Amino acid sequence: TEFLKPRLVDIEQVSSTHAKVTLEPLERGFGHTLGNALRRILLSSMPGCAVTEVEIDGVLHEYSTKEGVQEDILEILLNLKGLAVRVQGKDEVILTLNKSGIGPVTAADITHDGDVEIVKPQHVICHLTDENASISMRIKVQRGRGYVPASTRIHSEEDERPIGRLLVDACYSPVERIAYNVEAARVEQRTDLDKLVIEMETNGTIDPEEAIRRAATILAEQLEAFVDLR
Amino acid sequence: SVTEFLKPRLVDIEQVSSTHAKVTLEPLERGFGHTLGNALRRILLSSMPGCAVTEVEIDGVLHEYSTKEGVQEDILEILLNLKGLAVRVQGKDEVILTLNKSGIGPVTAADITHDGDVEIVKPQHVICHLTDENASISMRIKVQRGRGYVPASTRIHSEEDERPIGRLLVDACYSPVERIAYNVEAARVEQRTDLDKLVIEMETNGTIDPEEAIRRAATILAEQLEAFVD
Amino acid sequence: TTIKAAKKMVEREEAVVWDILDEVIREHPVLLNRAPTLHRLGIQAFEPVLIEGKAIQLHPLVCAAYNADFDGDQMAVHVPLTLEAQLEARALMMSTNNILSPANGEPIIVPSQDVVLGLYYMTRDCVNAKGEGMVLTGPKEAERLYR
Amino acid sequence: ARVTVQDAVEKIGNRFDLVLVAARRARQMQVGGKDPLVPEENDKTTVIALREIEEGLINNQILDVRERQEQQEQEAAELQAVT
Amino acid sequence: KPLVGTGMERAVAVDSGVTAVAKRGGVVQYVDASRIVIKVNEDEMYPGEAGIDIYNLTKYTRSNQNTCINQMPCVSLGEPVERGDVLADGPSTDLGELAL
Amino acid sequence: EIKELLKLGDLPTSGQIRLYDGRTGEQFERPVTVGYMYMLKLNHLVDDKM
RNA sequence: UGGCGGUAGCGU
Ligand SMILES: [Mg+2]
Repeated sequence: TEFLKPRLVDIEQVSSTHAKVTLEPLERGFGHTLGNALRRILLSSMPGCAVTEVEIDGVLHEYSTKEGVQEDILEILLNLKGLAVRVQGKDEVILTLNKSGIGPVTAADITHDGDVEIVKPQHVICHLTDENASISMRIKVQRGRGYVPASTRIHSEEDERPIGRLLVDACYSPVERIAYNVEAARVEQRTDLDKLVIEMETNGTIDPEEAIRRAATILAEQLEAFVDLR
Repeated sequence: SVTEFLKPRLVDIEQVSSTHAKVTLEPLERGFGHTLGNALRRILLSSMPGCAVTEVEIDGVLHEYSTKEGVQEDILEILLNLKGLAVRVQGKDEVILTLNKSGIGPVTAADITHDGDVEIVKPQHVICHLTDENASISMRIKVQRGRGYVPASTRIHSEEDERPIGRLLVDACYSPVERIAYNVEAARVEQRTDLDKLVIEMETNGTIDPEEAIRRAATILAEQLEAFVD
Repeated sequence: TTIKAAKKMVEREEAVVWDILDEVIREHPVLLNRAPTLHRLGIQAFEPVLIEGKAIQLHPLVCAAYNADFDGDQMAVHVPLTLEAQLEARALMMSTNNILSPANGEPIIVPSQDVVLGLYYMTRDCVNAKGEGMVLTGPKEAERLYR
Repeated sequence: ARVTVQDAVEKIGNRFDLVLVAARRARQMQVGGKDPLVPEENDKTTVIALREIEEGLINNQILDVRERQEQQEQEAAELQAVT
Repeated sequence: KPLVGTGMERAVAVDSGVTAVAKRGGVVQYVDASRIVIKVNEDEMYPGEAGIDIYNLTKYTRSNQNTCINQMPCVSLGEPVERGDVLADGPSTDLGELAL
Repeated sequence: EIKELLKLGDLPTSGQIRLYDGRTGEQFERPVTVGYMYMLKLNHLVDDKM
């Protein structure tokens, strides 16, 4: 019956995170199926980068407090978990952050090698209440997929663990909200063709077109096994 | 390993009957089984091309709530039996067949006038029964190539047939699939026992091989997703 | 080679020990019971299956047999070893054999709660629901139309 | 591959001697080194014994008759060997 | 914070000793995750007194049920405070409100 | 008062919305009740009970 | 790699 082939028409980048993509033309049945499949794949298997291991200058353990900062080390780890970062080229990145004086220490103060890009410099990391107090930390950024609990990372005991190397759970998923709403489309004179509109809310570490292409490639690779069968 | 994804390597096929099949596939990534099964079920059920009966005209019959002498089956039963008939057509989309029979006994699918393009999968399929030797039966069946399921209420007036005498509309079951179900069980790989195993039980009308239908659906989805590969 | 090596392998948690465990549990029933065992059906055996998590997954229908709501109740599990005990597990400890109550003869397993509710929603009939007046040839076409 | 033994107790009866005969048969497979007559589709002794009970090949009577036959034949072989 | 409450969570938190209720009003001089320094106002120093109140928080102390007992400051540097106001919340408390 | 507050927030006044299943992508036949509820964590952990 | 009583609390 010569099924038509959907195409990515346009991308609406309203903000740095919120995005809208449009796929058309689409037949009646394929719209909801593609929307649901793309939503699930994007929500689950989208790769990303996250901070896992940190090292403070003078903190023996993450159940402690440091003079000069009004937030506990656990709060520092929780704030570090929400950091958004893109690597563009390697799997392991080490960042050093050093700050002195009273004020809100944010992600912009983190030194960048140049290859690594910070998406949200306005993200506050901590607060230095005393001028003499200084904060120096080293954070590790790794590329991964899905959620990796700290206990699973602990299972790697080949190198033991130096005292002071705090472990933070990794949330590699760069997307937080996915929705779709297929609607009528006006192509040629056929009234059956439909356009699928996908609204995504990410952390700004991935492009919408790249994410859609990766999800489609993953789905095609999965269906390659179906095609051959026995 | 971000691009790497698990693939089913233990494809298992069980042939309960010539039209009933059970396919077990594992291992699959967490959450992939559900979306794959849903997409395959929707595509198989609603978006498969196939040839099916659309309408039929019977001499001496003007409405659904009518009756004819010599046949113990009601006109509604005749329409349902015609719905149950499966025809494979290759020459062209729309074909007119003529069935004329008189006597006593079951009038089955073997009594239809046979053309080269048309094919009857089940000759033993009994269309009706003639209880009177003097009574005769004569239908002109219309078979068309379409997609999915088209209820008669959809084309009750959108067809704009303008009410030819005796043209009773019947439901068109274009999709060869008769019933498809998919379940997801737990599966273990090494220490990970959270993997998904997909079990698909599906039946066809006998026109095509069940695994052939599955391959056709997979190819349809892959060709739909051609514009976003790589 | 020796029991000490097997102990070390078990505490090291290889994959071969998991495969051996999977082979062992294949048809070895285990007895589950509640702390306030009042009537005869208080203790029953099951064919266990390996699952993740840290809690014992229990069959929903047999819960009414145990009189144990999933609000924090704790099950106790025992493992038979000898062949006679295993055959007792497969013959009399089994829940499948326990279908009629020993007090009045009524069935002990009975669908309840969401299950029956679902069936209710599957049997109530409207008047102007979509598809009224249609004529189908079998339940397969009904499932096709519904899905 | 066995969830209900109703067709087995109906074959044997009384639901008690079935356990004893199945235990004897399972011990014969496990420590006695006997050959399971019915096919073994990756199962251990107890369910092979139960399925053999189901098929009717083994019950109490055939079991002790075979045991007596084995005892007498091995006794005859031993007395032939010593003589 | 509980979205739906009955209004006495403030009273329960204040009456309970998990919070660090200031004894004399003033202006915060040195805030930290461990100590709080309060510079009391002109009306409220006793004669011959520094007028500096030092509140020492309890960080990660064992409870009678093997549960964490942590205190986190809620005020900011330079924020004026009055007697009876909360300065550092304890366990299950957010801005001087019970949060179970 | 609850209905007026819901009207102020532009949410439906009935308190029930139309949820879409994420497992299959279908639509639930009847509206369901959703909303923000306060939930606690009892001191009855599972790791110290097994 | 040592458990015997008592006290208080928790779930049916
Ligand atoms: Mg209870």
